[PDB]
Amino acid sequence: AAPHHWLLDKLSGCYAPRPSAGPHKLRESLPLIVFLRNRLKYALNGREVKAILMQRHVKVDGKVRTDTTYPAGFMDVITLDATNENFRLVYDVKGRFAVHRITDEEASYKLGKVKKVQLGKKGVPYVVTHDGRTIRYPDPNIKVNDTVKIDLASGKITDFIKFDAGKLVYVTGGRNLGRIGTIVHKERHDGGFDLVHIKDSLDNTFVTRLNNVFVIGEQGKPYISLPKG
Amino acid sequence: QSERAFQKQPHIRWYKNAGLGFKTPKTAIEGSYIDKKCPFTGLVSIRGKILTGTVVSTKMHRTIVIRRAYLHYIPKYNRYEKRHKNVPVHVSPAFRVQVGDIVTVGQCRPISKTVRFNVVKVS
Amino acid sequence: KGRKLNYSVQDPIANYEAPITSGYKWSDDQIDEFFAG
Amino acid sequence: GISRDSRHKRSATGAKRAQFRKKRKFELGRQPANTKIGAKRIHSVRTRGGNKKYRALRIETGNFSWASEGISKKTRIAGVVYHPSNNELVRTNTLTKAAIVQIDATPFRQWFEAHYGQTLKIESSVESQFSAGRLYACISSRPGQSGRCDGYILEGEELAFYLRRL
Amino acid sequence: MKLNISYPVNGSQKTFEIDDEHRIRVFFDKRIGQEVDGEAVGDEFKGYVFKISGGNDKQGFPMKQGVLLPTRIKLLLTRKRKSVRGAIVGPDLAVLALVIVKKGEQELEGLTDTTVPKRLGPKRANNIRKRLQRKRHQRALKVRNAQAQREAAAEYAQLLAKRLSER
Amino acid sequence: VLKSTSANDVSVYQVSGTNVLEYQNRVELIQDFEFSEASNKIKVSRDGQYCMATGTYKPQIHVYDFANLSLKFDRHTDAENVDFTILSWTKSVHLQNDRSIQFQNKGGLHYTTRIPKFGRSLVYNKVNCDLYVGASGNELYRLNLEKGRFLNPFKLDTEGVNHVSINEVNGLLAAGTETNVVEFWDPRSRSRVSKLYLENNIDNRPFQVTTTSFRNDGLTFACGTSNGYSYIYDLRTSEPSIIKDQGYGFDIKKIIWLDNVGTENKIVTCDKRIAKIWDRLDGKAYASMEPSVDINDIEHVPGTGMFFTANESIPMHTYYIPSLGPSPRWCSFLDSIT
RNA sequence: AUACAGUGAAACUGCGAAGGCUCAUUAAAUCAGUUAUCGUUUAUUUGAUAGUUCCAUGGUAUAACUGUGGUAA
RNA sequence: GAUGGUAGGAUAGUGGCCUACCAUGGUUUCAACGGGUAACGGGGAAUAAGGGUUCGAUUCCGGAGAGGGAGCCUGAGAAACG
Repeated sequence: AAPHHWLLDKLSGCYAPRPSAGPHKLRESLPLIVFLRNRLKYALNGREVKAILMQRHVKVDGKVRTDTTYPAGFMDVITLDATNENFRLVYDVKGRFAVHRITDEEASYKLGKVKKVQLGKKGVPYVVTHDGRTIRYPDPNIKVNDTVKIDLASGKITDFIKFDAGKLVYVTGGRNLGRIGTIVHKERHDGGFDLVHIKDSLDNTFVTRLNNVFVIGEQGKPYISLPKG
Repeated sequence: QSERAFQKQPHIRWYKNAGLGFKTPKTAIEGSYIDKKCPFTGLVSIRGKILTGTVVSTKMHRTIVIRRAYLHYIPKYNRYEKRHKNVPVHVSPAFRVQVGDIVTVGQCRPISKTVRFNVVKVS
Repeated sequence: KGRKLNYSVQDPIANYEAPITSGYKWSDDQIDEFFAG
Repeated sequence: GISRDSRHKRSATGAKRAQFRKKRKFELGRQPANTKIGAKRIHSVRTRGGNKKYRALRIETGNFSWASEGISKKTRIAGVVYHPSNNELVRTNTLTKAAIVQIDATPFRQWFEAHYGQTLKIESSVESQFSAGRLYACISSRPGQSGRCDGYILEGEELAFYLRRL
Repeated sequence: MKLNISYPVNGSQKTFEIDDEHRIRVFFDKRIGQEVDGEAVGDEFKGYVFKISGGNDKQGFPMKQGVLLPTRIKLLLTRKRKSVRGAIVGPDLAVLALVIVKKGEQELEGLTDTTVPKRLGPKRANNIRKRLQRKRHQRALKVRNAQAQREAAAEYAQLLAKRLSER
Repeated sequence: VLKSTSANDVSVYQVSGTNVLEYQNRVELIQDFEFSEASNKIKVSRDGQYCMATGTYKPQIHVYDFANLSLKFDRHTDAENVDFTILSWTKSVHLQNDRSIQFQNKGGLHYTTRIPKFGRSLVYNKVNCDLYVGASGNELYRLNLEKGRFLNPFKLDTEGVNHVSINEVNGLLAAGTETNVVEFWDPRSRSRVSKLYLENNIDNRPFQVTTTSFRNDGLTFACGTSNGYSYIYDLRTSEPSIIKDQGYGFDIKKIIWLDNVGTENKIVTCDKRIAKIWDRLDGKAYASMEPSVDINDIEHVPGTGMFFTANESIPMHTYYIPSLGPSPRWCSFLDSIT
């Protein structure tokens, strides 16, 4: 009854935890019970993960948010107070949620793909992201599928990454879900299979969608740290 | 160009642009045609996907019946039986489409029971 | 003129009521000598 | 009303053997409230959470708009003479959207005499109604959904556009 | 019949089992609210006037004030089909309720000469007759909310002005 | 004791008016008599109970049992109604503002059929059972309840008909057209017999006849107009008439006789705001029934002196005349309260 | 603790039950994925988001409760 | 209402979803429309098992029903297992 992304062992139970509503969707997130209890194993059961949630160790996106099924989606920096645990969780190359450990100056921010820019009411420019941070007043040159950098103390955009040909992009969606390498090709079609294409070890080619891909930095310099093997 | 009652007019001569690589002809920007559901001035907005094919019949007005044959890699009897499709489409003030006439259409806002596509191109 | 004036026979009203024999308390001769003019 | 579904009827291919389903809640067709003239009574019906809908039946105080200056002012209703979305609707004298109804134009007289001084540049076949009192004006607002009677006056082009019709 | 009688201002009420129905026949075909005399229901209570106030009949069914039809009928009350006797009183009432609004010629050792008091005095201030620190804090939090929000809004609108000047 | 309006040396009363100590001396006769802000058409059945009142928004049927003084049900019909009849008890036939016809039963909604053009009036024939329905144009249709067929529709003049009625003791089909002609057809022959023309002396504009009626002697015919002018007719010198201008005169909609109770040769006229009652052979007003709101139509209960209107307000008014007659057996203490 | 002060039958309240059997046989119309809704509803989740003032605190009307009762209920 | 156009009604809104008027359309041999079951079986609908090769994990057979049809009401969600 589980998805593939959670890295959930089959010998666990019968009812799978539906995440509650929140920032991200159901299909692109993992809740805190499947995060803490059975992935990096700070708990043994739902009772004691509710106990540490009542103790309020979790500090995801700089706020506490004491809830069992809180849908932590892409790169919400899970922060735990004891042993200064800073966790940025991204996608691995085979579809799961690889939770990388980072440090404090990297967990002081996150980034987010812009979805739409609106002239909503009363002359106010407007920007949303995958956690829905409706932050005030970016520059006019925010296209769709660019990348804002959230402040995580206040909410303001601090840095901006422009989407164009020659940018380091992350793909979350479809049969390319979780690949990095961002350059063999660029092809913007007019309604589907439109993208920037991603290399491999032998620099192979790949096809995805615009909304299923979003930028993380430059060719060699992302200010996100990434795990390795 | 007024054969019906109830103030045949644009609904706020009027002119807009859907963008996305589809031209608006100059009579459809500034002309006496009303453009109620032709998407260049229109009331509809464009979205979705864009399909292309030749026609079969344009008998009634505001009905463009496209044909659409396409390749599909059949593995069953290992030969390609040829495709055929149909879709009704509202008019545009750019081309009186006759038999032949490969044209393309964009998905928007169901107009009759079966039309979501309106002509944006002729070539 | 599709649904306009279907001259068909309908099922539940075919015996919805029942007639009456004498009907009018007048005679038909009383009709004729009533509106001769 | 009854329905909103294609299941009861045939498509563009001519299919049969329907016998489909018990009709759901979200195929809700309410009764057609033909709005008339009377004393102002609006039924406050519910839908989709607290989505109150104003169903007007006997509305009078039409806010009709002077066209060339855009002055939406308050007046009464007389009757619709031509509306062939139903040619019996004008026989029964109801009040729906896009109908051409007659108005005693006395507050428009008051506004003209108030912001121009003299009484009577404006067209002659509406100057005749400036003199007489009853001018033609077409309803814009929806009393069956928004419960209101707003409209726009007939001024010249739209006037003859309807007067050649009926 | 039994006659429930209530002297309201003294707070007294008592039932009296009156047989001998030609005494009762004064009330007959008189619906609820219409007054009555003591003279044709009794002799020992003369100068008495009773406003009738309903009454359960035999089979216990009540009458509601002012409909018609002194038999039983099936109405819709607080909405379901409840049976209710008509407001008019006839020969087949078990109890009949009465309010005495003027004492006549004889004292009654149940109604007049015996009385009960009320319950308890009032509780509200205006009912006894007939906060300011919260008024400080409400006004202070309101003017502080204004001086926070309406200044911060223009304080990022000026950052929009900086972005527009640099663009 | 309910208050009475002033009149010509006569008394009337209203129950369930717009104004009707009062809470504790309530005089309510029929419980739940109120609709959704208007009223379409009310009529009382042939037997001694079961009056039917058509609805206004989400239109209903509203059968009231007179021997229970309240409501039985409310079948929310599919469309808004204009005209119907009652066919004894439980059956009834209706037609809505669209060109559709409903057949209500004890279970309700026995059928929904249609007519090809928009209809305005319906009557039923007790003899050989064909309902005649008058509509717009050349077309006066039949739906026979014997074998459910259709019949050879009656060819009219140009614009149509506002009201159709058949005579009771002999069957003379009336059809009040627009061009002042009354177009009497014969329910035996399925052909015209006469095309009587209606005249006046004022002649404001080309009026249209809107109300037709007969009575149970079979010799006279009550005629209406779209101007507030009652008319009488006989075969005896059928070209003139006697006329009745009314003091407001918009459109008379209900003209009905008093041919089954005492105080004879009297007739009720009813236009949009007022309903009056006068005597035959002079044309002088017996009484009038001025309410506080307009009137959609009226009806008069048989055997006794009471009237039931359908109006444009929330309740319906009932009007009792203690000089025309008594109050009926189910209202048999109205003469005790007032 | 002479205007409240703990146990607390029976009453208002917040919520509970938050998804269970049998019967007649629908061929991508039952179903699964997918495109879109600047074509639309949305409790709850999450991020955001209010400037019109002439010559010291506002009203009876109902409970629970008492009291008189009816009815086989 | 078959196919579309114009306007209104109703809608949560798109929509012949319904009605007035108008045009005679539309699908099909590149398989329309129609014929049945091992449609108590099938379609990935899904888990797969270190040798069982169509047994071997499950969601769903179709829609209904709370005595029988009908009408109404409540709610973020219903034509309510209450």
